[PDB]
Amino acid sequence: DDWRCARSMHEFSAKDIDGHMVCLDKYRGFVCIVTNVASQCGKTDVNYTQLVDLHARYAECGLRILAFPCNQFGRQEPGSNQEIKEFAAGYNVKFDMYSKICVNGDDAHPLWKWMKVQPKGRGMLGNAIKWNFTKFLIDKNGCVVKRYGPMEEPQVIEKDLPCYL
Repeated sequence: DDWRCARSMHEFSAKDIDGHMVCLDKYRGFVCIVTNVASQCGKTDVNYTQLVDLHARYAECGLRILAFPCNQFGRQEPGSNQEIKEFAAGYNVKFDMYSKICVNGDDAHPLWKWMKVQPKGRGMLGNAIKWNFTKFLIDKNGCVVKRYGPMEEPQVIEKDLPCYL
C-alpha cells in the first residue's frame, strides 16, 4: 500500500472493462479526464453525452478519457461490467472504459486513493468522492491538475484544456 508515494498516474495499472490489465503509462503525453461513472444516475445523460462530445472534438488534440464505473453512490451502477459496456455503447463511447471499482474506503482502487490526496485533487468537506461523476484532469506527465465535482458538467472542463494541451 505504497500508492501514496506515487508521483504520477502513469505508475498505476487497472483492469479495463473487458478484464485486460492496462498500465496507465500509455497515457504519457496525453491530457486525461478520469471520472467515476454510473448508469442510473440523474447526471448520467449529460455526463456521457458531453464526455463523448469532448472526446470526439479533442482526441486528435491529445485528450483521453478513463471512465471507472462505481456503485457506491445510491447504488446507481448495479450492473455487470458487460452490461455497463453495452450501456456506454449506446452513447457511442469511444474512450476508455474500465472495470467497476470502489473509489472511497479501504478497498478503493489505488489510483483513486492517490488522486484524492494530490494538491489539486483535494475535496470540499474532505477528500472523499461525494457522488457519481466527479472528474479529475490529469496533465501529460500524469499529475492531477484539477478536480471537478458531480454537478460540473464536462463542458466546463473545455475552457481549461488549453492550459494543458
